[PDB]
Amino acid sequence: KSDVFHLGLTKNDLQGATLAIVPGDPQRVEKIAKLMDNPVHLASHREFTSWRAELDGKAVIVCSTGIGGPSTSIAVEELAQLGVRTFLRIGTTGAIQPHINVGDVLVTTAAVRLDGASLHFAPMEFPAVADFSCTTALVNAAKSVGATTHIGITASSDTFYPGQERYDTFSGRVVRHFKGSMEEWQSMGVMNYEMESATLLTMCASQGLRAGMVAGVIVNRTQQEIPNEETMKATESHAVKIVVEAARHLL
Amino acid sequence: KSDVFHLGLTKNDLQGATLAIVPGDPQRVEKIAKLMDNPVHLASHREFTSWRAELDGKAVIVCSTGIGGPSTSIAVEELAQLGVRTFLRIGTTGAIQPHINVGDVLVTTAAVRLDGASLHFAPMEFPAVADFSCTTALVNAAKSVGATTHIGITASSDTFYPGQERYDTFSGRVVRHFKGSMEEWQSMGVMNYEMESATLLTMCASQGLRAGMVAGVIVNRTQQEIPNEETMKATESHAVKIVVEAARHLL
Amino acid sequence: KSDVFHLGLTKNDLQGATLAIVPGDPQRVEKIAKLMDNPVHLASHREFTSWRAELDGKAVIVCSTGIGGPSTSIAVEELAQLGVRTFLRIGTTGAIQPHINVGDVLVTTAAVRLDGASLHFAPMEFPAVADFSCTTALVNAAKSVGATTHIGITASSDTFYPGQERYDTFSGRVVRHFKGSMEEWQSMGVMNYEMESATLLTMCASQGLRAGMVAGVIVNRTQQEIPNEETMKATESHAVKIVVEAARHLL
Amino acid sequence: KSDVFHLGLTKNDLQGATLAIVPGDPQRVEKIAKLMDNPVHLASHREFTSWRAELDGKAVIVCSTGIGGPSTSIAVEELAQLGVRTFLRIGTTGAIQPHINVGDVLVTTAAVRLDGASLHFAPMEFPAVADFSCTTALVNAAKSVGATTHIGITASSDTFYPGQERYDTFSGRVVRHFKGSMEEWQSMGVMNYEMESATLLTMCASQGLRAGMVAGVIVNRTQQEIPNEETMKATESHAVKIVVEAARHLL
Amino acid sequence: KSDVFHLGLTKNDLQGATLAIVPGDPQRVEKIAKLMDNPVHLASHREFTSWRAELDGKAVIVCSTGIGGPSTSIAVEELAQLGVRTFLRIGTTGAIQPHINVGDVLVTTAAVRLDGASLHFAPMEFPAVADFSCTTALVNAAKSVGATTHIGITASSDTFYPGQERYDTFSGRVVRHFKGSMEEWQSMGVMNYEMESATLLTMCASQGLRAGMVAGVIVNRTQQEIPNEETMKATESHAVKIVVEAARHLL
Amino acid sequence: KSDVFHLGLTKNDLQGATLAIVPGDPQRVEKIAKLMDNPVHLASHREFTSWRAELDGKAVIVCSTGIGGPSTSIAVEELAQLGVRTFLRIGTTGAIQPHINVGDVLVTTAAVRLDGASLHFAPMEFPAVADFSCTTALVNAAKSVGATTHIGITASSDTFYPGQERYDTFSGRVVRHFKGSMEEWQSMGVMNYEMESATLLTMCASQGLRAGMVAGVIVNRTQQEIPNEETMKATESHAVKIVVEAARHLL
Ligand code: NA
Ligand code: NA
Ligand code: NA
Repeated sequence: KSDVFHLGLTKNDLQGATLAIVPGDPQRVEKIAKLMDNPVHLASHREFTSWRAELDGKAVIVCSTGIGGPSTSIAVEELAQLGVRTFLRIGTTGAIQPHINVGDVLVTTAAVRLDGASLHFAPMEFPAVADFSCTTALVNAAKSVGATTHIGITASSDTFYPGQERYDTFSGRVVRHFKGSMEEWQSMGVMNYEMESATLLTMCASQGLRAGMVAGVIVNRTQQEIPNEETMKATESHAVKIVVEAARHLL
Repeated sequence: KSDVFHLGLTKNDLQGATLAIVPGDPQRVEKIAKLMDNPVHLASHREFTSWRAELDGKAVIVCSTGIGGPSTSIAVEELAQLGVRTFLRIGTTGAIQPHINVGDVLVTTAAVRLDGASLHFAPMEFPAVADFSCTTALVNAAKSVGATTHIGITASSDTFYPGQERYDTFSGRVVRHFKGSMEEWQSMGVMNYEMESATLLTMCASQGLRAGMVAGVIVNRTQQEIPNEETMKATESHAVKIVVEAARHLL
Repeated sequence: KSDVFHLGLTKNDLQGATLAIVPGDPQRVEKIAKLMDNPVHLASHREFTSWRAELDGKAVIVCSTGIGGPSTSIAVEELAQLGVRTFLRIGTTGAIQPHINVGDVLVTTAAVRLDGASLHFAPMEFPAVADFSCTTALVNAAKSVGATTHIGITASSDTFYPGQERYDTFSGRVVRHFKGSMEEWQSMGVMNYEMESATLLTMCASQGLRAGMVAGVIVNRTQQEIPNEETMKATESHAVKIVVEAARHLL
Repeated sequence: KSDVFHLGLTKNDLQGATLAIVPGDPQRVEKIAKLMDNPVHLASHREFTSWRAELDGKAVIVCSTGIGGPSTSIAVEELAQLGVRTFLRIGTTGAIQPHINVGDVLVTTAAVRLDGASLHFAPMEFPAVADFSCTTALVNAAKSVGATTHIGITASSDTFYPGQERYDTFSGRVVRHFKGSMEEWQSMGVMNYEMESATLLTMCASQGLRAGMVAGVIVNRTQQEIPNEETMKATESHAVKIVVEAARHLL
Repeated sequence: KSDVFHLGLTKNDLQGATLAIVPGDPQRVEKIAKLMDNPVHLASHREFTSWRAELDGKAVIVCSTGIGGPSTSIAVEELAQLGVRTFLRIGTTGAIQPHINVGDVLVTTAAVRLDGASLHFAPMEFPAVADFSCTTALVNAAKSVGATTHIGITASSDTFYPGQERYDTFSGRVVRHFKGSMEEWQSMGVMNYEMESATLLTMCASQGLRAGMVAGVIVNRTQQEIPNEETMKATESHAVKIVVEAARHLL
Repeated sequence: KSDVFHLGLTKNDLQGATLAIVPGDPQRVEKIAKLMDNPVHLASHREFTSWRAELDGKAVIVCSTGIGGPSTSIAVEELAQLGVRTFLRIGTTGAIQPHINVGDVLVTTAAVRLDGASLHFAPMEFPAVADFSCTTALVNAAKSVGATTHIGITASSDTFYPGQERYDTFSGRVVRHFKGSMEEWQSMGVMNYEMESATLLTMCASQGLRAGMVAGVIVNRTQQEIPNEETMKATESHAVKIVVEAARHLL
């Protein structure tokens, strides 16, 4: 029935699309697609929800990755088999630097590889670096909408707790090599934690594919406030506008 | 609001459940729950679909993990915060040993850690070993229903493609350290590949939680046939019967 | 003269034995063999003392390994060349968990690989896991004699000091990566330290051989008492009875 | 006496300079400085030759690093202590990709860390990534002068010979882990080999300093010609023009 | 009771000895001691047989280590607690270089660390280097008795079989990282394989103790002959003469 | 023009020299050469300044290496291609042990490999050990001039700051794995820090070349005094006299 093992998609479903916008949450896919022209639901299998839309007369696919490098690596590989050559990740994120504020935009140049899947594509010495054209388009798009933008390194963790040094957990334990790790990243100028960029960027950079990542800040762990639903929604829309505007320049 | 960050659940949702059956696919959760009494949909957030049911008068939770260690680690942590102390994984898998046949059942004693998330809980030297009571219950459940059972080691990979040495891919490339790795695992008596057990077993064994894993064989890489959809579903149902029967003896 | 390089044994010496009981101390071999029928000294070369005996009419070999993975690996390989397929380690051990008491029995499901020899058989990601049939027989045997039994993970160290974080030593120094390591293992639920299981279990699990391990607790490092010779002898005999009873079910 | 241990410079020597152009060869520093206004020799200590010049009315420093990460790390640290916040490396290089031609220009987004000094600033997981403003300035400068430009990843090696898989050597030997490594990098889209960028980029990105790198192609390993001395000098001058032009936009 | 946990010795047993000759085989200790004055049996516990003797009027101890780093580490620590500051290892070995002949003598300057126990004392970067006074004494002793001597590096392996690339074994398997390793060592000028020097040398060099090692060649892997038992014994005696003569100059 | 890529030397320039004295500083080369007969400047390219001189009627080359393993590895390789088989490093160094005084001489038996270039010749397990004949000649030469000599291990770092745990720096930061590292080395008996020996010794020991290293102590970090220029010059000359005297015995 399907041309790929997981996504439940055919080559025909994409209608010639060579660019994908890849959020983490399957529920965010519809919201992104409906910003563009003629949006249509393609398929929903497991954590992979896909919509097609049109941007300046060209087909674009929006496809969820799920949380983490493993599911991300499946989505990227199978979209590549369906003709996608450019991948733009859109997210919402915390920040770990005092100068980054809620509502700010982060463009990731490269990731600290605290994942496992990146290693299935390149050894650790290989940089988890974003594509220059993608990063440039994201920076320009953020500037065009008047965003407060920070450009730099993101720590990409296979866990959303220990790996991000969270202690309000079931065991309250963080393994030795991750204990004190957040302070290390902070001292090295790392902007934030997320969970997919190390895999996404390493995979694409070693596979002849283009990848970039943008994210809107919803919380800062050095000045931690409970996020407001109104502000989070606005920040999400702000970041989505940027990723779509960047995509217009990468078609 | 929910009591946890990702699962969209409250403590009350579980109604006292301390055991979880944890498949990968959100769309497979309902079918497992309906083997038991009073199956009820709890939540569907991102790749995490959860249903409550009753087994021998005791509340049990069935919750999907999504694909890979990262999302699995989130599901296990948040279920633990909601009172789950026992985790049984059920899946379907491809075998890498000639003596294992399609329709056979695999009980995993421990995993080869080809993931990243396990390292966030214990250093590599720590064994990704299953809980003995869980393993025993699974073995007993398998032999009680007349299964052909293999007990042993599973290779647990952060990728579906290069980490399992698949070459029919976009790039056709497999990185040096994974090239020839399948033959290595075969030579050491490893039964199969899957994508979540290294994280699940390492996390639970180091956090005072009990975990086990069972899987039905749908393909054998050494004598590779295209699986019949009917046979796949039958083997899936067979493995699900075993995981539920095992759960009865762990309550 | 001999069929093997180290053990000083011939195929004929074993009289068809396919199961070995493997203690560490050459002096313990006679005591174990004499619990069974028709015991006879076979050979004593270096740290390798071997006796043959009969269990339910079947020949069984008891052979010392010496201290550590290297000598253990030699004993296992050369016994395998002499037809041994099942190896049961019997020991006396300390414990590092408050709930484990002197006189209790520990059955090891898998080992933390703090050795070097295991790596000569499999990379670190491979689990140092015991054979399920062997572990099952040991657990059943312990239950049959009314033992207080703990089942779980053992830390297996190439040293009996630094690697076990002992400071009352010549230098009083423990290298950085082992400093604070005991607390790490304790927090992860590890039962005890010993010095051979990482090699034994990794080697057997990767070589198509069956291995299990049982040990009697003589000291607890969280509530450390000087052991009494009377109690140590009783605990040794208690554990030996278990390993022989388990062996009866694995012939 | 000097204000620093190796460079033989005082704070006053820089006359307010906060940007450095950092070539490898001490004997190449003068030629770069004389592109700009009022070029003056500052010091020549060991492999560190430094000249001051003025670019658009702002003092700039040109300082050699010597060959390799170790001497580079000294130059960067001591220049930082003297007020330098931006570091632009200029070099000439051999390409390892068929599409890259002699006379082409390479802008490095990030480096494969085949060095040792980068590890003294950040663990291997940290990306050896260039500063985005620096990279942008270099790309813009390259296209402004009509260069044929390639943007991407560079392999940065602690050796000229075995680490770059050269076999026409004294021993003719290349150690196992580097044997076949060039093919690996080529398969991942790595552009070229050089010897300083892993250290330079990792150090700067983790120390709150900005760094970029540009290089002129003098040979291609896949279509290897003996370079013409005239062409080498012309390509060198072309790359130097680009680094200086980029510097104008970073002041 | 004894003053140490394993050796079964008291401080008084050594009668002031501060130098130990440490062979592997317990059954070889007596023969070494009887080269010297008033040889007396001290203890035989597990693989640790110890004899006292007098050399030029000074008490010396000969104590077996057993096979491998783990038991060696125990013997060295406990002898150190009993006042031993100098450790000289004597063994017999197989060479891996064409120019080294049966009956030749090898003095080890340092070891390739293919063991686990050395890591319990120093990280891998630390050299497994012999004490210069010990090495000098051994070299001088060798040339004083008309030996054909080779001075250099020894590969020290935690296994006799796979770690030394032996394939005539039960499984016939050698794990990937050790497959082809012998050729690697040969290419780097490594003289031979043995099983204890990495632990012995690393431990002593990091604990303020002096260590050296000498061995007689009984076989050459590149020109492999079955050793004659007479020749083996003669070469053993020759090496023992050298270790004792060296000891005279270290008192 | 030149027979090698970097040094700017021909085979004829060396006039049959097979021994090189290799200081770090290009400015020190003239001073060393002029201690011998008929000194002549050969070439000066980048950090590589070379002089030829005559010692007991035999040609010897003095050639600078620059700072660090990478430039050292180039100098050693290209000198080897020009017929040099013996390399003697001469330096001035700090010390990290309380018993070592300013003006003392250090002879290095082996290095702690805190570099990157050594790995391009041998894996980490391989010892960075000096040649016995070279070390012997240096020790004898130091004794002949009445030096206070310490013989042992040197920590060889790719950086002159962080890697040597210096905090009076631009960032004041030392990466986690180097934080507290100096105390570790001190506790293990390491004499001093320098920056070239790990590469030099590993490279030579694995390439069939002979290498030794001697250095004069100018500062002690446990009792840190500002060095006097008079004393530093005397110590430099003292060490140079030793390296030349040692060279006389290695021709
Ligand atoms: Na997922
Ligand atoms: Na240099
Ligand atoms: Na032993």
